[PDB]
Amino acid sequence: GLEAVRKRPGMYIGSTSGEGLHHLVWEIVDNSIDEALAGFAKSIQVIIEPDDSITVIDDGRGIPVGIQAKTGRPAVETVFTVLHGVGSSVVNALSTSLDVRVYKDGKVYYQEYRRGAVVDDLKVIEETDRHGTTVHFIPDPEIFTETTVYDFDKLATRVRELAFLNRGLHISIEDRREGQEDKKEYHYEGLEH
Ligand SMILES: CCc1[nH]c2nc(Sc3cnc4c(c3)N(O)C=CC4)nc(N3CC[C@@H](N)C3)c2c1Cl
Repeated sequence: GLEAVRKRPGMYIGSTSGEGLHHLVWEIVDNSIDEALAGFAKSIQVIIEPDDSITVIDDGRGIPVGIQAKTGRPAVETVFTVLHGVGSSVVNALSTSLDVRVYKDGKVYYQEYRRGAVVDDLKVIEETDRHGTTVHFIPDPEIFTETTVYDFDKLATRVRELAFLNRGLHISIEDRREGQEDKKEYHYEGLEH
């Protein structure tokens, strides 16, 4: 399974250089874009955290949390743990840690993984009035041996392109790193223009 991804990351993300590091962001963001395409997500936030980890927040329906007959596991766990808009488990495998929060039906469902391995069963941790999915991951320096430092301009350039290609979407990029905090928000208008 995912152990193959950790041993041959070049086959899954193309490169283990800075290019692969940035590719991880797109693998998660693309899933949020798919949920905007489905018609449910209206806004996506991408955040470079102070430690060069990444948080992606959308306001779509939330990844399904029900048990699948086929697997006996919650659908959300399978998304992150089974190799397959199909790249989430690759990002998981190539991260020291990934945590997912699903905001759905008034509850927050939470699961975390370490180098792709499940920490604990999906659990309800809070109540909520919002809906959507939040994925946070810390890229693995064992994999990304050249650099684990994000390029805000590189991310922002593509976020702007994604806003344009998905006209109507609100999408932002935020840098929370020391001495360089910044945020750019993009939204191209539809027929309301
Ligand atoms: C924050 C990133 C994100 N947001 C996400 N939001 C959703 S929301 C969603 C998607 N598909 C369905 C549903 C929600 N629901 O509620 C019912 C049937 C299908 N799904 C997700 N999945 C499901 C399959 C894969 N594309 C990743 C994601 C992912 Cl990953």
